[PDB]
Amino acid sequence: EATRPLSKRKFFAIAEIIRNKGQQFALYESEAQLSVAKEEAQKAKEFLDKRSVRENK
Amino acid sequence: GKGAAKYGFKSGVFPTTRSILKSPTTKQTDIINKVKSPKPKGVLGIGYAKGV
RNA sequence: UUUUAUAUAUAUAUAAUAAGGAAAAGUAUUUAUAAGAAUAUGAUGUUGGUUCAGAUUAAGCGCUAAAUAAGGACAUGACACAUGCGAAUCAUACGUUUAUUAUUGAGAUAAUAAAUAUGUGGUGUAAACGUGAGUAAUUUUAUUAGGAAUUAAUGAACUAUAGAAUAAGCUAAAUACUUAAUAUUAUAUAAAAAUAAUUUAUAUAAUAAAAAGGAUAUAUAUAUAUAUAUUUAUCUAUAGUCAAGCCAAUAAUGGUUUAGGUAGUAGGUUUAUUAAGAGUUAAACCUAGCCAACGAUCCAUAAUCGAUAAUGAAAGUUAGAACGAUCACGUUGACUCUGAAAUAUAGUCAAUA
RNA sequence: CUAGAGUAGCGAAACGGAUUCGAUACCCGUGUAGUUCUAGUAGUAAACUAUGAAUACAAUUAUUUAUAAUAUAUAUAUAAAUAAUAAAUGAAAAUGAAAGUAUUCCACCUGAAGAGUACGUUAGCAAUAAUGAAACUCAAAACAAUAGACGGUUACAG
RNA sequence: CAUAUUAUUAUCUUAUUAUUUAUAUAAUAUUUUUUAAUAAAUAUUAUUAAUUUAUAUUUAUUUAUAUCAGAAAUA
Ligand SMILES: [Mg+2]
Ligand SMILES: [Mg+2]
Ligand SMILES: [Mg+2]
Ligand SMILES: [Mg+2]
Ligand SMILES: [Mg+2]
Ligand SMILES: [Mg+2]
Ligand SMILES: [Mg+2]
Ligand SMILES: [Mg+2]
Ligand SMILES: [Mg+2]
Ligand SMILES: [Mg+2]
Ligand SMILES: [Mg+2]
Ligand SMILES: [Mg+2]
Ligand SMILES: [Mg+2]
Ligand SMILES: [Mg+2]
Ligand SMILES: [Mg+2]
Ligand SMILES: [Mg+2]
Ligand SMILES: [Mg+2]
Ligand SMILES: [Mg+2]
Ligand SMILES: [Mg+2]
Ligand SMILES: [Mg+2]
Ligand SMILES: [Mg+2]
Ligand SMILES: [Mg+2]
Ligand SMILES: [Mg+2]
Ligand SMILES: [Mg+2]
Ligand SMILES: [Mg+2]
Ligand SMILES: [Mg+2]
Ligand SMILES: [Mg+2]
Ligand SMILES: [Mg+2]
Ligand SMILES: [Mg+2]
Ligand SMILES: [Mg+2]
Ligand SMILES: [Mg+2]
Ligand SMILES: [Mg+2]
Ligand SMILES: [Mg+2]
Ligand SMILES: [Mg+2]
Ligand SMILES: [Mg+2]
Ligand SMILES: [Mg+2]
Repeated sequence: EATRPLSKRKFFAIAEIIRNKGQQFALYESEAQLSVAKEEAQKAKEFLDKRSVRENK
Repeated sequence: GKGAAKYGFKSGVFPTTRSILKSPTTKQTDIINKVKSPKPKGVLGIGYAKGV
């Protein structure tokens, strides 16, 4: 929206965000990292357990 | 000559007529109501949002 | 079709059966408007360029030319200029100078006439006029029912209202200049909402910033003063009118055989300056940004436009002479005073002649 | 072309022999580079279907080609390739499921010559590759087809 | 190879101007300490002109920054 000159090239200011897609794209990124870490750990534990079972045979 | 077709085929220009009352009067209820009406909220509107 | 029958294991195979027929006489404006020709070819068709038929000019030239009326007239050297004019006006701002009458004795003062604008002053030359050099936009042009910083205790110069117009000094004297007197914003309290601010009212703070008298008459008194009235002036305040300053969006020629450009550069935070925003300028400290093959930066060119002119069926294209609007300039460049507004056709400095 | 190795045949250039008025050519001999392999540079071809890609539709026939069936026979059905066509399109040749009917995107063209030339720039070891004008000259220039002439053009007859 | 004109600058010179420094027995106003010349009255007492003194408004002087225009270099 129109505003007083705030710099040489800046004459507009944000007023509101209809769509927060950019905001969500970072929250989801961090959440994905955190969840992937724990899911990795669980599945790696399962694989190690299966290796132990086949070692016992 | 061509552009005059837009303006009723009148060649030449008069100076723009001045308004006696520069600003709306207080007896124009409709203009005041539109001015006083709640501004449309969001982007199809005209104003800053509550949080921004 | 539909429904049902018999038979067989809710379903399957065979057989029969079908409801859709109603009639009646009379009750224009059409819109805008696009034409080709000659030349290829041994000849034909097609592609393809070239040229021509139309209109026009800021026109020039060759030949010719009667009058009247109207509209234009250095596009080029923003090249250089002899000569004369284009901005003066006020004697009712102050001063001077005479002549007569009167009183006073070479002069003095009045009244009446005049002259005086080579003295001190006021107003006018930011306009108009002419020009198109610069300007491709860093402030330029066009347009928007666009804005704010939410533009000044700005009037420039008229209208409508109220007030005031005081003292000294220096000028030889003043409506010349100085010194002095006096006459919206920031806070605090609340209110509301067009509210995450603005506006409103109040109360303070400072506003606190001025001025000027002339021409006449009369009325007083004692030529001197004074007091009114009429005229023309002066200053302040509110509103209007006319005006200004700043920014936003879109558009504004050619060359990328100009592909990278930009370091105040892009943004942020403060401070100085403005009436006012902003790297506009000046200072400080941070971030690494910003533009660009939908063409940056650089270069060349160019005053821009219209309800203006030409042309076309029209979209458009060309011009920007003439009429009108805007800008810029007044031999060249920078700065300064005044001012509301000037880098003024002013002043200072330099360059050219 | 740059390095290495390889090098039997073929074979630019070169050296000779023939032919010829002349041979600088065709023919013949010896034959260098190259053709080959590895590791690179470069990014040009008549790189052609002289026909960019995608989507919807469009009348037939004949073959194949590939599936799906049904019992060699259904001259079996569904697809794509190929050939000839209808309509349509086109200057025609001709195209024919695209050169048709439509939609979307990209690249390219604006007379011949000068000219893919000059200059500049970019890249490469270089050869070169990309980008790419202008002046001047002219009324030319080209495509398809027609009828001729001509061919050291074919075949058939007399 | 030669001529020309705009543009710039870690260079040189610089009019004028804008700020900014430092200095003035430098001035002018006013405020003091004082000295002369002068005026009324019974030793004066005040007055104007000059002496010293410290606040303003400037002048001369120089410190820095920028700056018309000129060279030098580059394009
Ligand atoms: Mg800012
Ligand atoms: Mg001919
Ligand atoms: Mg003609
Ligand atoms: Mg005339
Ligand atoms: Mg002229
Ligand atoms: Mg002209
Ligand atoms: Mg007089
Ligand atoms: Mg005079
Ligand atoms: Mg003017
Ligand atoms: Mg004019
Ligand atoms: Mg006086
Ligand atoms: Mg005065
Ligand atoms: Mg600022
Ligand atoms: Mg800047
Ligand atoms: Mg700075
Ligand atoms: Mg460009
Ligand atoms: Mg020009
Ligand atoms: Mg111009
Ligand atoms: Mg004109
Ligand atoms: Mg033009
Ligand atoms: Mg003229
Ligand atoms: Mg000027
Ligand atoms: Mg000038
Ligand atoms: Mg002149
Ligand atoms: Mg080799
Ligand atoms: Mg070999
Ligand atoms: Mg051989
Ligand atoms: Mg030969
Ligand atoms: Mg040989
Ligand atoms: Mg090879
Ligand atoms: Mg390669
Ligand atoms: Mg080639
Ligand atoms: Mg090619
Ligand atoms: Mg090709
Ligand atoms: Mg064709
Ligand atoms: Mg080449």
